[PDB]
Amino acid sequence: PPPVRLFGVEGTYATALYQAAAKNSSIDAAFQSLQKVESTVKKNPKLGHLLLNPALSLKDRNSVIDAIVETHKNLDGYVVNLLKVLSENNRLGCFEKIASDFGVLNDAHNGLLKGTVTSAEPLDPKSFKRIEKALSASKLVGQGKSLKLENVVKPEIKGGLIVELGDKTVDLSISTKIQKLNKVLED
Amino acid sequence: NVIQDLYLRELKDTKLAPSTLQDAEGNVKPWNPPQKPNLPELELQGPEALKAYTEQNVETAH
Repeated sequence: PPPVRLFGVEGTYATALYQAAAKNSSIDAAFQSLQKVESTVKKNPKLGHLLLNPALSLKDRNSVIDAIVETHKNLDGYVVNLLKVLSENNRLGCFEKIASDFGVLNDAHNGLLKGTVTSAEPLDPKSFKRIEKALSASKLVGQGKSLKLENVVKPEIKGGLIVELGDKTVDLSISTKIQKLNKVLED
Repeated sequence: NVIQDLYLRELKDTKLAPSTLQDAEGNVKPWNPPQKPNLPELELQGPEALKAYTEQNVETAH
């Protein structure tokens, strides 16, 4: 079964798409074409991203597909069948959802892992690099995998850092420590 | 770290506030004496009672 499962509808579409292109052994091709069709959809904002509104016909939906494969003739072919499927199931409206989902699945296959270093305010680039080095070095990143570490700004977390990746976290923050500290002196 | 900061601040910068033993007294029940020995006083002294009793109830044993 394809590594990394995607629960629920729209990601069942992604799961299918990946495994279908995995047996064709043309996943990179799929990914590239998916980025391209998503991009030219996204870059056509009014009329063709804001006319993904759910109200179009069966026949009009088919013709939206025909315009999409008119827009560029470079598509994997599995993803040309996928366009048909989403139209046919008339769930075409969620288009980008499947795209994003295929992306999540894909870059897991590629090996890339994503992390997060939430903090109160943005932290140093020196800190970013030191943490990135450490985190990549650690056994947590198995290696043969990469870490796109993203600092995000969350004011709610007061100071510190929280490392997140692999649904495994180490939370050493002042807000979290303060919570536990306060609690212990209210006993 | 934060632990140290808290430790430092808490211990050093404030301690107990005032509180007097005298104020405590109001909120507790204070010792008071067990007044009175409570001496009982002799009753029925003398044959005054006896003469009265012999005479008063003459009801014989049956």
